[PDB]
Amino acid sequence: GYSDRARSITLGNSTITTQECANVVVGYGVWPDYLKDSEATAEDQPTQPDVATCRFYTLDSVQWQKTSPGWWWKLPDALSNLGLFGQNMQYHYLGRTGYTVHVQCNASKFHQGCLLVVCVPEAEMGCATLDNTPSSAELLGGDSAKEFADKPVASGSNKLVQRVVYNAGMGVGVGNLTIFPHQWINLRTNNSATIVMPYTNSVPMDNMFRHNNVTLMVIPFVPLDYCPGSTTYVPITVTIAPMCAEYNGLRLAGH
Amino acid sequence: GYSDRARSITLGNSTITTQECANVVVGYGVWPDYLKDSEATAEDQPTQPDVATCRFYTLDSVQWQKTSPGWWWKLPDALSNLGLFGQNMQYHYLGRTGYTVHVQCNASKFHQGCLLVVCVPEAEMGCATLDNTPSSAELLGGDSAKEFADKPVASGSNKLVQRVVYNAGMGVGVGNLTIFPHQWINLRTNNSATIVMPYTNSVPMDNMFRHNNVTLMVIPFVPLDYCPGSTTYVPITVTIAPMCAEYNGLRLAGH
Amino acid sequence: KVNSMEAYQIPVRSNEGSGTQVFGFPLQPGYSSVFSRTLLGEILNYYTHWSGSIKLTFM
Amino acid sequence: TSDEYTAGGFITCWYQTNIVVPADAQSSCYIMCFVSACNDFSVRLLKDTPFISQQNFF
Amino acid sequence: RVADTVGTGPTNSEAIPALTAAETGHTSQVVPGDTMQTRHVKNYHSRSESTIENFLCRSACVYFTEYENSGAKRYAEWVLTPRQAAQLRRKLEFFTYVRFDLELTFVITSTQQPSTTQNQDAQILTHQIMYVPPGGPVPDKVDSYVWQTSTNPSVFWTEGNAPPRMSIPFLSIGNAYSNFYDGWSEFSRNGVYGINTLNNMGTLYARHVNAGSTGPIKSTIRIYFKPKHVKAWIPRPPRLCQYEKAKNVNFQPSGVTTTRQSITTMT
Amino acid sequence: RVADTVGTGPTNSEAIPALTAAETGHTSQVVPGDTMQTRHVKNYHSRSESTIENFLCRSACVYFTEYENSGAKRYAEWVLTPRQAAQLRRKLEFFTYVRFDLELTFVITSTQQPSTTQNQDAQILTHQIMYVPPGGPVPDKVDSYVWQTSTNPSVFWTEGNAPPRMSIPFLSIGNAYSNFYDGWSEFSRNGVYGINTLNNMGTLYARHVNAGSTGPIKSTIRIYFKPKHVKAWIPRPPRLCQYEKAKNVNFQPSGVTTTRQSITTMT
Amino acid sequence: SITTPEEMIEKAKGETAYLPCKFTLSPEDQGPLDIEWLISQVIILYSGDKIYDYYPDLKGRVHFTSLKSGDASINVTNLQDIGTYQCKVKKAPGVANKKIHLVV
Amino acid sequence: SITTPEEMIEKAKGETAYLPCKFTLSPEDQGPLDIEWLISQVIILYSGDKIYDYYPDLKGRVHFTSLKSGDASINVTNLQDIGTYQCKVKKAPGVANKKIHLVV
Amino acid sequence: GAQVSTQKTGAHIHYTNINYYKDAASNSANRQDFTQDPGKFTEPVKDIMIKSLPALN
Amino acid sequence: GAQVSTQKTGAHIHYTNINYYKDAASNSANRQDFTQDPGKFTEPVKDIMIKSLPALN
Ligand SMILES: CCCCCCCCCCCCCCCC(=O)O
Ligand SMILES: CCCCCCCCCCCCCCCC(=O)O
Repeated sequence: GYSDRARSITLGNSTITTQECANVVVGYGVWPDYLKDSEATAEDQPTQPDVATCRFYTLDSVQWQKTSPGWWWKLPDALSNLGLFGQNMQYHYLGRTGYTVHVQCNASKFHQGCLLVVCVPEAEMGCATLDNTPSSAELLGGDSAKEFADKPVASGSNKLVQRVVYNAGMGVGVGNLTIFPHQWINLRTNNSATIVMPYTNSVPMDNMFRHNNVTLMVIPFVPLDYCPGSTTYVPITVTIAPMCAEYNGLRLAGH
Repeated sequence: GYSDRARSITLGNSTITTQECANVVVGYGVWPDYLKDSEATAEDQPTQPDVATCRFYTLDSVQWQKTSPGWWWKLPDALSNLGLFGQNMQYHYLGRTGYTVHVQCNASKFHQGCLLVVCVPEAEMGCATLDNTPSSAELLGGDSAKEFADKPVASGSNKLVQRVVYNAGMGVGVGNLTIFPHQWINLRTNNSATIVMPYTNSVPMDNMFRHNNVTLMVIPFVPLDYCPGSTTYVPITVTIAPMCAEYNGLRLAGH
Repeated sequence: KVNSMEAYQIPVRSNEGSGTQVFGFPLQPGYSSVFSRTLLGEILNYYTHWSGSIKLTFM
Repeated sequence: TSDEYTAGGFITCWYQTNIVVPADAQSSCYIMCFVSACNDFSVRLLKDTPFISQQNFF
Repeated sequence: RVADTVGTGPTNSEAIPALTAAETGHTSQVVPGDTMQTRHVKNYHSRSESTIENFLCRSACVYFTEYENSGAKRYAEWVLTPRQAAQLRRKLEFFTYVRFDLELTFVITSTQQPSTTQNQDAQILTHQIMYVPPGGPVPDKVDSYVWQTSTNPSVFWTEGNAPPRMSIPFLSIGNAYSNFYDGWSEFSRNGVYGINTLNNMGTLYARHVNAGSTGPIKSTIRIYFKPKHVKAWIPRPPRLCQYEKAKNVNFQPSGVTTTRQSITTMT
Repeated sequence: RVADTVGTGPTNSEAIPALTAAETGHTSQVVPGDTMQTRHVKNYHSRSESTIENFLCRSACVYFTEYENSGAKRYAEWVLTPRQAAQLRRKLEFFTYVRFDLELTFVITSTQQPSTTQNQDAQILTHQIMYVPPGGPVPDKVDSYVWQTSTNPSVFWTEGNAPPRMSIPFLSIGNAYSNFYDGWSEFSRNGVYGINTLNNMGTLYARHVNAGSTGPIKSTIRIYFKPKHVKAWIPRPPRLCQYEKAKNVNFQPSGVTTTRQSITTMT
Repeated sequence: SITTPEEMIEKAKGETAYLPCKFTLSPEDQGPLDIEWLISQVIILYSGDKIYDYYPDLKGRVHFTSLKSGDASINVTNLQDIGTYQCKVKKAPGVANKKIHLVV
Repeated sequence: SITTPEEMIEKAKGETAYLPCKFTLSPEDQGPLDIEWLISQVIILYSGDKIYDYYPDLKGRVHFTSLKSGDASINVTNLQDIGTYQCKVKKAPGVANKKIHLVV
Repeated sequence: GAQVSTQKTGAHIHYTNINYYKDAASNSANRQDFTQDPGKFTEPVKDIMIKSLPALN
Repeated sequence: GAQVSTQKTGAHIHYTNINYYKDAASNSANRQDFTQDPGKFTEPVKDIMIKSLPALN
C-alpha cells in the first residue's frame, strides 16, 4: 500500500524522486524506441552509447518573480554543450532521439502560483520586423533561460524575435497551447511535472545542429504571490534525459 | 484500511494511543519472556504478580529548551519508589524483568527539533576526577531528570560525574550510540518513540538495588527552534512498563 | 565544532541564488577525518584492504 | 590508508532548487548524515589501529 | 561468501526504495541496483577474516615485570587482568559480554647487571611460575613453603628452550565475562563502583629456582594472552578518549574527530 | 618428456620444410630429419627441471641489516622489497606479471664488539621480529608500546635453535604482482614514474628483547625469500645493463655482447 | 580498594580533624595486613596486629577510630597541622593508598 | 619519494631563488614528519610541526613556500649564496632527499 | 580417529587433524565458522518494512 | 586422509604426504607439474602454416 503521489525515475547513473507529483504524460501514447529496419534509409551502421547519453542533464535554474512572462528552451540546442550527448552529435551527421522533461518548482502552503509546461514540435517563431526573419543567437540560447515579454517588441530594421507571451512568438492563442502534451504545476498541489516525448519528424533522422525537433515552454498563467515574511526567491529547475538515442554519418568534428 | 502511523499498547489496567509514530523497535529481535527451567539456578519458587507490576508508570516531565544537552535515567533505579513494582523489589533479593520506553514529545508544524532515544546496557559512567569513582546520588536520580552538560566538568577532589554530552559520560562517540536499539523523534514527522527491551545480563537473576541493567538516554542532536509567538514551553514525558517480571528470595524489607 | 554537538549538523538555509554547494568530502572511509571515527570507519582501522559499496542516508 | 594509486572519488551536495519557507517559520534548517555498508562489503589484512596509545601499564 | 551484484535497467514506476524514514532504526536494505543501472558481477570475495574468532585470537602482551637473583626484589607477582595494556583491552571492549578459553604464553629473559665482582662463570638459570587461586596462600618470601605447589598449578622452565605454553578453561562463576559493569559490590551503594567489583582472577608468581652465579642478574617476564573458542554478545562503540586507569573507565573529554579547514575542503 | 627422433631416408620432392619466411613470426617447426637422414632414437630426457616452479622456488637472500643492544641504533627496519638484491630480481624480471605465495626465513647472528668493560658474562639473547602492514603504527624507540603486537604478526626467537620460518599468502589488491609498470600514480602525470607507484608491502622491524650483558653486542639479520605456488605471464628479455637503483630501471648503456678478433675467428 | 583516593578535607582549628580511610579487601588478596599513615614522616603505624604511636608534634594526638573489619581511619586533634596525609594499606597480593589534603 | 632528486637551478642575482622539494608519502610510511634543508650547515628546520629560522648570512632570507599537504619548498632572496642545498624529508618507515645546485 | 576437513583456498585441498588431549579446552581455535545474521542490529523493527513500499503511509 | 604419489626416478616408487595446516598456503611447492604449450610464443599466426608447403605463395 503506497501513494500514487510518489514516483522514481532511473536512467543511466542518475535518479530523480518526487514526494508530490501529478502523473506522467507519455506524449502521443508512444513510448520512445529505436529505428526499425523497415523504416530506416541510411545504410551504414548506427552507434548507440545507451548509457553515456541517456541520463539526466540539469540545466541552469531561473527565478520566478511576481512579474515573469515565461521561458522557452530548444531541447536539441540546450544539450549541445552538455556531457557526451553534445560530443556525439558534434562528430556525427545524423542524430535521432527522444526526451523527457522533469520541471521542479517547490513552494510552501502559503505561496500560490500556476505554471504551464508544454512541448511544441516545429515551434517556428516570428521576428519583430514583418520583412526579415529571427536571427540565431537571438531565438536560441545555450543552457540559457530565453524569457518572453508582456507587450509587443518594437518594429525596426533588427532581426529581434517577437516575444509576446499572449501570442507566444508563434501567432497562436497562449490558452490553446494545450493541444500538445502539457502538464500543470499548481503550487497548492503539484510540485513537479514529468513529460515523455517520442521522436517526432517527417524524416527518419535529421541534422541536430541545423534543426530543432521540440521547444519546451514554461508559462505562468497565474502569478506568484505571498505575504511579507515568506521566501521571495523561488526558482524553477529543468532536467532533460535523451531516450533511445542513435547516431549515423561519423565525420570530422564541427558544425 | 487503516494507517500504520496509529498504534495502541495495552498493559495491565493502562493503555497508550499514538496518532503519529514511526514504528516499534523490539530490542535484539527478542520479545521478553519468563525464565525457563533449564536456565534457572535458584531453587525456591518465584512470585509473578503479572498485572500489578507490568503496567505503565509515568515519570516526571522535563522541559526541552533551546540549550538543553540531554537527559539520562536508570530504569531499575527510576521505578524503585513507584507503585507495587518498588515494593516487590524491596522485600525480594533477586529480580528479573524486561521493559519498554514510550517517550512522548509533541510540537506544531512550525517547531523544528531532533531527539535521539537509545537504551544502553551496562552504561558504566566515568568521574570528573581520574583517581576516584562517581558517587551514588550523583550518577543516580529518583524519578529525577539527571541532565548532561556541554563542556568538561572541572577536575578536583570531588566524586562528581563527567557529564560531557559529546562523550556521553562513557568516553565513546555520541554519534556511534546507534549500535544499541535506538529510535529518532523528528518534530516534523515522528511525535513519540517506542522501544521494547528483553532482559539482558551475564547471569539469570540480579539484585535490582545494587545493579542497573539499562540506562535510557534522550539527546537532542538538533536544537529546538521556533519564531516569536509560538509556544516556548515544550516538555518531554517518559513512561516505562516492566514486562514478564519475576522475583525470588523473599526476606525482610530494606536495602 | 568537534568539541560540540554542532559537528554532526549540516546547516542549510534560504538564499537569493541556486546551485550553491552545501557540503563535500572525499571517499576515504578509513582515513578521511569525516569517517575515521564512525563505527564502520573504526572497524576499517583494524584492516588494510576494504572492498564494497557504501550507503549514505540523509534526514 | 591514504594512497594515490587507489583513490576514492568525491561526494558533494548542491541545491537542486532553493529552500522554500513560509512566514512565521524558521528559514535556517539542518540535515543529518548516516553512513553504513552494503551487503557486499569485505575487509582483509588484520593490523593495529593507529588511534590508541599507552604511555605505561595502567 | 559475499552477495553478487545483479543487473537492472531503466525504470519509471511508483516504487521508492531510496525514500525512507531514519526515525525508525530500520537501516535501509537498498543495493546499488535500485538507484542506477548495474551489470551482473559475480562476487567471490568471502567474509572470512572478519569473524570474531579471527579478530580476537592472536597473542598480545598484557604485562611484563622484573625480578632479581639477589637483594630485596627476589620474586614477582601480578593479579591476572587484561586491562593493564591498551591494544588488547580496546579490542575486547567492542562487546559487553565475552566467553572464551585462554591460551597463556610466557617469554623470560635475563640480563647481567653492572657490578664489581670478579670471576663470574654463571650456570643455566631455571625459573618457576606459580598461580594462586582467589583464596590460596601467597609466598611471603622467595624461600617460603608455598612453592611446594602441592595443588596450585605451576611450571618450571630451563633457559634456552621453546617458551612455556598452557591452556586455561573458561574460569567464571557467571555465564560470560563482563567487560562493563554498572553497579556496586555493596547493597548500601557506597564503595567500589565498576567492573573491579566483578573481577576475581587470582595472582601469578615468578622467580629464580637457583642463583646461578656470584654476580647480579635481572630477569624479566612477559605474559601473552590468546583468546580461543570465542563467543561475544551485545556490541558497543570503540573507545575515543585515551585510557587513564586499569580499574575504571575514567577519561578526559576529547574532540569527536580531527578538524579540517572548511566544510567543502577535500583534505 | 622430450620428443624422440624418428628415421628418414633419401628424398627428392617438391616439399620445402627448410625454405620459409622469417618476416612472419612463425618460428620454423623443422626437425633434423627434414634436412638429412636420421636414425630412430628414443629420447628418455624429461623437461622437468626447467619448469617455472623449479626455477624460482629456492631461497635467496634479499637484505641483511644490523642492530645493537646499547647506544643509538637499537632496532632495525626494512620496507619489504625484492629489488634490494640482483640475483633474485633478475630471475623475477623474466616475466611481466607473477603470482606466488612466499616462504620467509631469517638468520640472526650476534658478535661481541670491542670495548673495555670487565667481567662480561653474557646470557642467551632473545630477538623479536615484528611486521607492520601499510598503515600500522611504527615503533619510535626500542621500548615503545608498539611491540605489544596485539594484531600485528610477530615472532620471538631464542639464540641457538633452528631458524624461524613462516609462510605468507599472496598479498595484493591486484590479480598478479607487477615487475614492470609503465605509468604514474598521479593523473596529472607529474610525480613518481615506475613500479615504485604500485609497491605497498609494509615494513619489518627486528630487535633485542633483552640486553644479556654489560658489554656491547651487535646482531645481524639476513632475510630469505622463497616463492611457492608460482604463476607467471608474458615473458620478457633478461637484463643486460647492471642495476643502479632499487626504485627504477635506470641503467648505463653497454655493449650488446663481448668482442672477438675477426668474423671468422673461432675464439 | 580504598574509596575516594583523591580527597580534600577542610576542618576549622580547635576542632578534631577526622580522616577516613575505608577499604575493601580483594578475594585475590590473602596476606598479612599493614596500615601506614604518612604526613607530607609517619604519624602512626599498624603492623602484625600491633599499633605504634613517630611524629613529635602529633604525638599523643593521632589515634585510630576503629582495622581487621576494614576501617583504618584516624582522628587527629589540637590542629594548628596543614599538610597531605597518605593512608597506605598493604595486603600481600595487592596494595592501595588514599591521599587527603587538610587546610588549617 | 621526492621527484627530480638530482636537479640544477640557474638564477640571476637580485632575483629571489625558488627551490622546490615536492614529495609523495608512501602508504607504508606512517611516522612523525621532519623536513630539513642543508646548505653545502642548516638554513631552516621543520620538526614536530614547528618551523625554526641557523645560517647567519641567510637569516631573515629563507622561508617555506607552503608541508603537511606534501610540499616542502623554500624561497631564498638577496642572492650574492652559490652552493648545494640538500632537502631531506624524514618519515619513520622511509626517508628521501633531493640536492639542488644553485649558480650565482 | 582422525578428522579430515577442507583447507582455505582461493576461488576462480583437505587436511587431517587429531585431538591429543582429553580436555576440550586444549584444541586449536575454530577459524572456519562462517555464519552471519545481521537481522538483529539492522532492521530491528516489529512490523516488517518492505523496501519498495513507503516507510510511513 | 593421506595422499600417495610417485617419486621422481630415472628411466631405462611411491611416497606419502599429509597436510598439517588449514591454510593452503602452508603446503609444500608443486614440483611435479609437467605441462607445456609453446604454440603461443612460437607459431603465433592467424592462418596455419604447414611445414612442407611454401610460406608465401
Ligand atoms: C602456572 C599456571 C598459570 C595459570 C594462570 C591462569 C590465569 C587465568 C586468568 C584468566 C583471566 C581472564 C580475564 C578475562 C576478563 C574479561 O574478559 O573481561
Ligand atoms: C613476523 C612476520 C613477518 C611477515 C612479513 C610479511 C611480508 C610479506 C612481503 C611480501 C613481498 C612480496 C613482493 C613481491 C613483488 C613482486 O613480485 O614484484
